[PDB]
Order: sequence, then structure tokens, then C-alpha cells
Amino acid sequence: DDKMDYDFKVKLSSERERVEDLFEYEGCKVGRGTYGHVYKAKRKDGKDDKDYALKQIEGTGISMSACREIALLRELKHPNVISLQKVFLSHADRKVWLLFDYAEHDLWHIIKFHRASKALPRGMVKSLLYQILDGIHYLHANWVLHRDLKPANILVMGEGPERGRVKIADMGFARLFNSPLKTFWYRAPELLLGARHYTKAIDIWAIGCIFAELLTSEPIFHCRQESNPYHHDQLDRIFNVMGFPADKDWEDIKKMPEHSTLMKDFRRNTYTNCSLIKYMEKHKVKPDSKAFHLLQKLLTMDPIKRITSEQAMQDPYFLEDPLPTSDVFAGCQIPYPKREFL
Amino acid sequence: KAMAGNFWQSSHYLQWILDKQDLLKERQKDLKFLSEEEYWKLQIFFTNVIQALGEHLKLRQQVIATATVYFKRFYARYSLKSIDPVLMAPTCVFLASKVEEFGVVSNTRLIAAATSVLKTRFSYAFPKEFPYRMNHILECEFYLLELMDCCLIVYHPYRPLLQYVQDMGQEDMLLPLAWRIVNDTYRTDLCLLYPPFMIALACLHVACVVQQKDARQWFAELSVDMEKILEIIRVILKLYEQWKNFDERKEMATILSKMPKPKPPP
Ligand SMILES: Cc1cccc(Cc2n[nH]c3cc(O)c(C(=O)N4CC[C@H](O)C4)cc23)c1
Repeated sequence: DDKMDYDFKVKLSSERERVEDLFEYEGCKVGRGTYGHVYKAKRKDGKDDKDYALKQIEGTGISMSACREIALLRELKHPNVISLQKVFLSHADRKVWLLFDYAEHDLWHIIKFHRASKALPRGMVKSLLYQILDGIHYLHANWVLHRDLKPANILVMGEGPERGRVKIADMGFARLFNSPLKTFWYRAPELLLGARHYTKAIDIWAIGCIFAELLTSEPIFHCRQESNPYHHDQLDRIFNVMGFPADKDWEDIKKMPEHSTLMKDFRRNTYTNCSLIKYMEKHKVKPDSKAFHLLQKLLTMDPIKRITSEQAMQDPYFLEDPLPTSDVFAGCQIPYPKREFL
Repeated sequence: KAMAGNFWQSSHYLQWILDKQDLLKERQKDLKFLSEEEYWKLQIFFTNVIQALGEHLKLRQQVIATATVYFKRFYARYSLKSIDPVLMAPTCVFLASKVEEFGVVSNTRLIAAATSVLKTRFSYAFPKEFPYRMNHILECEFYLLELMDCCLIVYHPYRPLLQYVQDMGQEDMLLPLAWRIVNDTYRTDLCLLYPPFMIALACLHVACVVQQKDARQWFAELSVDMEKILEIIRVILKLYEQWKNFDERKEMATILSKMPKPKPPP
């Protein structure tokens, strides 16, 4: 700028750390999506040989979603939430880069490995669940909702000082007026019936879905693909697993914007032999297990009757043998492949 | 309510509660051009400019307050000549508005707001029209975020003040004045030097005195360093005496002319 002081400008330009000078990342892309571009990176000087994740934020400048992600990550500190190490602001192209510690694994790949094996885990499942609840409880206590919880966003650290530690990532930081309206497998039924705002209870439903999938290796509410919140086939799958809710189970279902549509399309009789008990029996989980009774409390249809993250953390399941461990792999060797480059 | 109970481990507390002597030491470079009185008068002027900009755009007081802190942080570290405060004021409002998710300020609206507010409310200071365009705002925003070390979440006295007056059972009587006095504290350095709950308690004390409300027992029932509250009370009392003696409409054009100017390029 002409009206900016020149000495001030050149001093800052001389001192400013550029992402391309500090890190080696070309050809090392490991992710690509609506979030942006994620790279596996090494430090160019030989101070430490650790792996780092570099996220180039989607778009240019500082959008409302970019502003809020920086704002909140700058404050949040907890072992089970991914930690922002540094921000690079690239003046030439107006791009924003975020530096995090590198997580070798995630629940999407871990679950796919077990699902692929067609031809430790019980201690691992509990420990994963406990750390996901701990992480989300920390965000919730700070009035920060995730708003997009699923196995792809539950990272797990590989070999290093934080071996087998869960890291929650890719929080939905920007949603206009906190609104859902502006593959549906992890979405709470109230969202599908047109709920106008995200809640803590919506995150908890997603954790219930993740927990079912960890126990069975299959997405509990799996459904075919395909603006409006109402999605017929996703609701049908929910009722096929859960049963259709009685008036007493969800009294305020009448207040949901899409309730009359539900009544128009669905009949109670269709799901009269469907229940979570029967579904989980077919996938070798016992209904009198402490694991199951907790799952049912997490997967409660009416959001006000859904258990909170803190109450789920106090569940006797986590006092039953085996106890949860800081390393979810529990000292055992990691059989899961390292993630490949793009 | 994001991060509402996290002040003691916040970047506000850990990085941006400053030492008064370090603040004064960095101020000496601009004090070669302006007196101490003239520098305080400039701070008042640009607080009013940011207030007017936020009111024009219909932003809630907390967003306006956050934009004012951003401005103060920048010039706490750097000279007034480094970036034009006329450019920096709307940039701080724009950035602060994007930390929220309930509504968006578009580019044309920002530029229209800066142009209109300066001509209709500050023509005594600025004879020419707002000479900057959106590309200058976007560039200034990058410098601002860098300087602030990406620290965007800011705590203010409004939330604690609200809890205190509800605790007293004196919301209807005391809140409107206490809230107004909190607004006036942004004309000073207080937000850089004390935690927000202490500023709120000082503003509520001055409100009780103006309205002749006996609250000495209530203030005794608290567990707080009352010496630091008294320090804050005295800066508020002095603020209103400088207000009385200051005519910004008559003085600011001359004070703005004395500001150090930027060095041009080679
Ligand atoms: C593609 C990919 C998937 C899983 C993990 C890694 C590697 C990694 N390590 N540390 C990270 C921090 C991060 O914020 C993100 C990140 O931005 N994500 C967006 C989608 C997912 O939620 C991970 C990734 C990593 C790469």
C-alpha cells in the first residue's frame, strides 16, 4: 500500500515466516475436500523429524468460516481435540495455512480395515468411545458444538509420544444463524424432521452411531444416497432399526416442522417388529450388556431424553473390566496401514 | 456463548492483558509528535468513529466492543504512522463481524458505511471523502490478524455486569447506567490492563454512587482485590473530567494534522 509506512512494511516482510520456507510438502497431499487441501509435511531444518499436517483453507482471504475456525482453535486446549500449532498468512496469493500435529489413523480407515476382513478390539472400542466423549464434553462445556461428527473426523495418533490417542477434528465452525437449513447416516432424527438449530444432543446422537459401528463394523443407519432437511429413506432406515416412536417416547415430535409429512408417508404398523435390541442381537451384541444399555441411552429418539456426554462418561460400562486406556491400541502393535499420498 | 467460562486459560488473559509501563514505553515514539493529552483525545475520537460505524451497520454492542479492542491492540504495539487509523477502524469492525455467524457484512455495505458515517457524522475532522476501497481493507485485515497473533476471541464487561446486577436484584434501577458507563471505559486503556469482571464491578460501583444506592454490604460479600477496583474507579472519574474539558469537534482536525505520517516508498 502507498499510504502504509514503507519501513514498517519491509521490516514485517523480511521477518514473516513463509510456509514454503519452513516446510516440505509438495506432492504430499493426503486429503482434499470442502475443508480444503491437507498435506503431510516435514520441517526443512533438521531440528525434529516429526510429521506435521498442513491444511490450506478453501478459498482466498479470510472468510467467515476461516475467521471462526482460527478464533476457536486459538483458544481450545484438550488432549482429545486436535491442537492448532501455527497459522501462516500468505500475502502474495491471500491463502491461509494451518499447522497441526500429524495423525496417522482415523476411525473411517480403522473400521474399513475390520469390515474388509471377510475371509484387543473390545478394550479398544471402549477406550475410543471414552476419549470421543471426553473431547466432545470439553467442547460442549465451552458451548462449542461440532455439528459434523463422523468416523472420518475422529483421528487417532500413530507411533510417537501420543500413541493411540483420539483427536477430534474438522468441527463445523461456521453455520449461518447456527442453522442446518442453510450421507445423512450420522444425523439425528430431529434434523431430518426439520430442526432449525444445531444442539449438543445432535452431537450425542452421532456418537451413538459411531459406537454402534465400532461394535458391529457396519454403519447402523446405512442408506442409499439421495437441499430440504426431510429425507424419506434415511428416516425409513432409522425406524427399521429403532422401531417407530410412540407418542410417549417423543411427545414434542408434533412440534417438528416436517411432522405432518412424516404422518403422510409413514405408518406405525410397518415397523411393529423392529427394535434396537433385535438389531444388535443379529450383530452379536448382547442386550443385557452394559455396552448395549449405554448405546440405547445415546441413541434415544427424543433429543431431550438423550444422555449428555458427562453422564455417558460416568456410565458403569467404563468401570467394568477392561478399563479404558490412554493408548487405545493398549501397547499392542498397530496393524492398520499408513495413509497414502495423492 | 463460545468459550464463556474459559477466561483464565484464554489468549485474552495470557497474552493481551498488558503491563502499563510496557504500554507507556511503546507509546513514547508517537509522543515525539503529540502530547499525552492529544494522544488520549485521538483514542477517544477513534472509539467514537468505530461506535458510529457499528451503529450504522446495526451490529450488537459486543461486536463493536471487540472491534475497538482490536484497534487498541494494534496501536498498543505500533505507531499511528504504520497504518492509517481511518483505514484500520473499518477493517477492525469488518473482522469482528466475521467472528460472529448470525449475519454477514458485505463489501459494498462496509465501504458505503465508512463513506457515509465519515461525511455525515465526522466532517469536522475529515473534509475529503473516504479514499480507500475494498482491496485496501482486505490487505489491512491481513496485517491486523498477524499483529494480534490470530487472537480473535475477546471477553468484555457486559456479561459479568449482567450477572452482578441480577445478583443485587437491581437490574431495572442500575443496569442502563452501568451499561452506559461500561461503553465509556473503551475511551480509555482499561481493557488492556484489567480483567473484564473488575471493570464491570467498577462501573457498577460508580453507577450506585451516581444513583445514591447503598451497596457497601454487597461489595463486602465479594472476594476481590478492592484496591484494583479503586484504581479502575479513579480512571472512570477522570475520564468524565477530560470529557467535560474536551471539544473534539473544535480540536480534532488540528490533532489529526500533528499525527506522524508514513514514509513513502523509494
Ligand atoms: C485426509 C486426512 C484425514 C484424516 C487425517 C489426516 C491427517 C491429519 N493429521 N492432523 C490433522 C488435522 C486436521 O485438521 C486434519 C483435517 O483438516 N481434516 C479434515 C477432514 C478430517 O477431519 C481431517 C487432518 C489431519 C488427513
